[PDB]
Amino acid sequence: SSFYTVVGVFIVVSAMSVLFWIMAPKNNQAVWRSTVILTLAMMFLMWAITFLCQLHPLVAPRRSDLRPEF
Amino acid sequence: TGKAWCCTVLSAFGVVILSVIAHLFNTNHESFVGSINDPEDGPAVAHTVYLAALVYLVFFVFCGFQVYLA
Amino acid sequence: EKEEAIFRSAEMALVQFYIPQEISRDSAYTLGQLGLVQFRDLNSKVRAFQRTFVNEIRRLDNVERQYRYFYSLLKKHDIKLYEGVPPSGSVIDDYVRNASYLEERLIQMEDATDQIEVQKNDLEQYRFILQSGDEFFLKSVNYVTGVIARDKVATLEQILWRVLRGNLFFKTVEIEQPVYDVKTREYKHKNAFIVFSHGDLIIKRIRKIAESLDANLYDVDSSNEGRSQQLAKVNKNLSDLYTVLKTTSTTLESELYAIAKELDSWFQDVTREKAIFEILNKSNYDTNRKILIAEGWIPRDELATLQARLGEMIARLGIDVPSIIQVLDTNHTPPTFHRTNKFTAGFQSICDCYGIAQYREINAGLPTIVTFPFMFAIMFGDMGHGFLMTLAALSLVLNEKKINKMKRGEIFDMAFTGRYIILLMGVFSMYTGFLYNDIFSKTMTIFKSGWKWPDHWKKGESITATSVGTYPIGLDWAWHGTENALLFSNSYKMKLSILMGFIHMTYSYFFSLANHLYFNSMIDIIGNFIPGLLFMQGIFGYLSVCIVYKWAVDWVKDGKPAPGLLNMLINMFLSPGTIDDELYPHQAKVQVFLLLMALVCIPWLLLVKPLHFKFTGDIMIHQVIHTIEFCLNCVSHTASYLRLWALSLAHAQLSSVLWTMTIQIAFGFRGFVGVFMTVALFAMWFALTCAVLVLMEGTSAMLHSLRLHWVESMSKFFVGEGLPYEPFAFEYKDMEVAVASA
Amino acid sequence: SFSHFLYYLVLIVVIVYGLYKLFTGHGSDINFGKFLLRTSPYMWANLGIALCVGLSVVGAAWGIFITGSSMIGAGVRAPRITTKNLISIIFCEVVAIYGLIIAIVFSSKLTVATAENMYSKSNLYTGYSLFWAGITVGASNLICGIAVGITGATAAISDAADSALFVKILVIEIFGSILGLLGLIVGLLMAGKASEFQ
Amino acid sequence: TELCPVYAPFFGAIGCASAIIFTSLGAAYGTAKSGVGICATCVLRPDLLFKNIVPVIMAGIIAIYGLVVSVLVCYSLGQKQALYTGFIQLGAGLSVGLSGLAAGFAIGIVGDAGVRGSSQQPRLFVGMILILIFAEVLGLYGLIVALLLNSRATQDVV
Amino acid sequence: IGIVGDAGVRGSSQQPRLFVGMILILIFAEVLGLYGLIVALLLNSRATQDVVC
Repeated sequence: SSFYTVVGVFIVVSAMSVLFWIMAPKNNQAVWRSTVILTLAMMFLMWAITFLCQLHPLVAPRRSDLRPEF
Repeated sequence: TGKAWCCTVLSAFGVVILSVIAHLFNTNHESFVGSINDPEDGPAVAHTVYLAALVYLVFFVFCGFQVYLA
Repeated sequence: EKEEAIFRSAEMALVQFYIPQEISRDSAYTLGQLGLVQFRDLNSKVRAFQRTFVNEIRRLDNVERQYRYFYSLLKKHDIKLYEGVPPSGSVIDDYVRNASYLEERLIQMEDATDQIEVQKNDLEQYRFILQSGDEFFLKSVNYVTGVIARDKVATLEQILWRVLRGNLFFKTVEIEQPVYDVKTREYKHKNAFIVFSHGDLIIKRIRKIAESLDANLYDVDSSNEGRSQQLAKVNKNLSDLYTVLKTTSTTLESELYAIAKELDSWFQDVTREKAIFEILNKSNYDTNRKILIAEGWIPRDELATLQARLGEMIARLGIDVPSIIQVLDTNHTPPTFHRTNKFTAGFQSICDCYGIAQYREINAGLPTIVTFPFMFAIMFGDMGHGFLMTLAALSLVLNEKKINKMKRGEIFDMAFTGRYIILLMGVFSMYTGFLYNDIFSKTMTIFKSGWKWPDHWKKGESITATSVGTYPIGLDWAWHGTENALLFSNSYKMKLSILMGFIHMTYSYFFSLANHLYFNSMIDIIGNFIPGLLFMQGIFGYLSVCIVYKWAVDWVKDGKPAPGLLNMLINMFLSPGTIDDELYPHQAKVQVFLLLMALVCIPWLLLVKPLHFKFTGDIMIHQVIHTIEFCLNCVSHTASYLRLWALSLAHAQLSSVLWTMTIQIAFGFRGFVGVFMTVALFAMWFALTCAVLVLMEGTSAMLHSLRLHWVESMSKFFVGEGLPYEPFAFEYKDMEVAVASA
Repeated sequence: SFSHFLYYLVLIVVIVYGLYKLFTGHGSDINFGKFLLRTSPYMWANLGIALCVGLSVVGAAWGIFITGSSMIGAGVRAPRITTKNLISIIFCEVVAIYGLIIAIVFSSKLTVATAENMYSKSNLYTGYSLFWAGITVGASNLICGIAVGITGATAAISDAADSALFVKILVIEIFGSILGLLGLIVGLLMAGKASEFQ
Repeated sequence: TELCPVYAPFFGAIGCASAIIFTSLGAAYGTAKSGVGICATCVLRPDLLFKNIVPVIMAGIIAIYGLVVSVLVCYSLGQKQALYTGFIQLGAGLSVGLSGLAAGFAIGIVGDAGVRGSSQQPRLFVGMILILIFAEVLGLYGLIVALLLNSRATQDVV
Repeated sequence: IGIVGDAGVRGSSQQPRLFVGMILILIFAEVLGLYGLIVALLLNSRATQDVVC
């Protein structure tokens, strides 16, 4: 859609990160917080990169082997 | 011996992967019959891959029975 | 409360133990079961009577050596051990005496049965020669026959050929079973040989030659069946010798069975006694008041447990132990202790391989838990291989308790220890393969494509798609099979590598910030952190935001030319103030400001700290070296993160070549030939996938992720040089490991 | 040997060909000037850049394996030497840094010239300049890397023998590194007035 | 034409070949030398086997860099490309290939020496890893120059 | 032929039975020149066959 899709997904992921930081289990709390929040950060970052590279692409797919029926 | 277990693992993976491949060929999936170089047969390739998956199923059953027996 | 101690190392306190002499063993045992005290070696300096308990250590080491000898005998006879309050002190003496007595008896028995075995082997070889065919003995004394080691049969034949000047009738026959030799203590394969010659002189020369090669020569009666009487004699001798050997071996195995049911308990008790006496040897023995001064490092939150357990031990031992614990402040470096669990142990271990964390600095293992598997996943981005390795890791972790208390080895042990590492690598590899839209070189078609192919085209026509949207998650599957798929994906993955590396480096450098705040080194914040942060951001964070912004801007729609970011970055330094293609308004001013900021930050780092020292030495040269290293690293590490894209490209190309070869070829055939070809080519494809993609590329991706954490990440914050926390604790020492470490 | 046989054969062929061209009145047919004029400036510029970075890396890696093999051998008995003998590895690296920097600066000049201005005075100058400055930087860096690696090997050996002997050989290493720096400076001066292709 | 002669793709194709070939030769030298060192070391110290594999993997990354550049300059190839473009691809291939050749040779020599030394002195493993990292960033530098040239390959070519 | 004949006469002086083996290996070395001769003869037979000026 646009960069605002990335911004909205970031808002959702940040809300989840804050609520998990608040609601992290007491046992291994630092482990839970670091693992989950950093996992969310890396997953979202790589999704956002993949989404942005395709948002306004400068190169379009080109091929000479696609059958016309498909 | 470990030969039976290795063949069991390979044959279970064969059943799963070749069943998925045969289904994708039968449904004329883009990633498998889309290209000109890809087989024109479609469901005819699906039948062959189904037969191969059945062969791997026979191997899987035989080796799984053998490893439990041994 | 109980400190988690995974973000930073646990807090340590140095404690003095004022152990009375009469309860020293009891105190050492109690501290051993507690397992939370790492004892300083107060007798570390070399001097006379340095260790008070050398004799006890010698006794227990001798007993351990005797137990290792017993276990070697037990393994020799394929006998299994029975693996299913301190000892009285007299119990240790009983162990020492019993070990000496049983060692004497077992050496005597082993020597007797070894003589019986060697004579039996001689007679068995002589019987085997006598059991050869008549043609073996067909081309006074007419020949020399014997048994020689397999490694020397060729040497013997060559020598006999040369001494006899040709004219050699030499036969050798393999002996099926290897025969033990006492000289080398090796189970050497042997050959029965025969050589034919007439003269007495050449017979004795051949005999001397063979015996020089340690060949057991034998006297066969004749070349005819008259040797049957010797064969019968040897059979009688072997029968009597078998009776004697059984008589000896049954008693020897009875004694071995008797000691095997309790050898493990003996080894555990003796190892614990040697450990406690090692600890007591670290304690100053103040003879005036008969106390042992023991200095130990203990976690501060475990100090209450220390005091409670020692108080209970004292309460059991009368009331004659006052004030056994005294915490004393010191300038010694506390050990670095991180409280790991089954999940975090592997990541902490891989971080600690580079170095042990400094006391109380931020632990790298906690970020590593995510960053290492996810960097691996970026370089291993295939859902198929990610799923395979996830399955391996799930088999490891679901059978975790079964595989615990199981003999693993080395490869299995490595896989088990890093089972959660492999689990997260596999899960993240499935996620990153989904983002790459790659499964066994194929693509998913989960969502509607953002690309619409032309309405109509002819067979073999070049068609270019039209952007009708954006793929929700992952690379759009329209790129699969296109002739410019790698053109788009290389830009994507190169920029992705740069961006993820920039984020990782920034996170690590902010860890350096938090270290500076924790150690209250504001001078480091002002003169080491801030200039470096501004340099690294204003150059490479600016590059990263430029990448993202150029992604966000629609250049074709706006009619503006999409700027080359590499050219932009290079001209930012070579040609300040000039913009070839304008990424954003006021680009020249922002870029020159960033360049001046980055240039200023180098004198900043190189001077603000040493000038703070001098104006408020070796700090100057240290800071100059640090600034040179940091400035080189800020560029070299960003460059090094291109290995993410490099390995992802190599992994994808290897998957494609393994699929297009082998398995894809099978899809073009039909009939029984087609079915067999599909089966064989799937077997081949799976084998090469496991051996090349999971094994070669997987190991490469693990190593390069480890490199990026040790070099690119931990160089930002990790000081290292910390002392590992190794508390004095009791454990079940394995007899296999003990003998293997002899 | 065989290689020397090819050298002699090539020299003989060159002399026979040159004499044949000279005697037949066609000595000017071997036109090195026309070859330089009609050859693409892009070939010279790209060969200069590629040889610059590649030879600089060759020297850096060369000296790295020299110094590193000596450091690891000398560290079996003196593992202490490693930490401060990494300075030799850094001195060999700085050579490839020079080559990389020159490659970047020179590739900044690799613009597309117009068809009618391909072989202009400025474009031919830029091709020759980038070619020769790339060879200068790359060869000076290869030489400097080999020399610095040799000196770092001797420094590792001397450090293992005695701790006090390392600093003098380190000064010799600095003198070796000056050579790669001078190659950098001369390469920058040779391409200093070379315009980008226009 | 003048700007796009028929032989212009030769430099691009031979640059692609050079990028893969010289990096593969460097990686093969590194793999062979380090692997002989590993086999020699692990006869008596098999416990250091998988710890000693590091030079072989850092040799493989050299060939991976060459593969990256070969993929790039292959996708930039064309029948009617400019001589500018062909020499850009030749320069990229030559730069990465020669850098990877040098880096792989250094990795082989240093990794051989260092697996042997770490067999004798475990403290030498870290030093050997550090020297190998220094040797690997050289192939990285060749890759970086190749990336710059390849990025510039598409500029204003007509 | 030179290498094999050298080895086989140096070994046949010690082992008379090696003579026939050396003969066999020498025949295998000789058929190489024979194959070259056959190729040359076929070429020469085609040298002037269907040839014009």
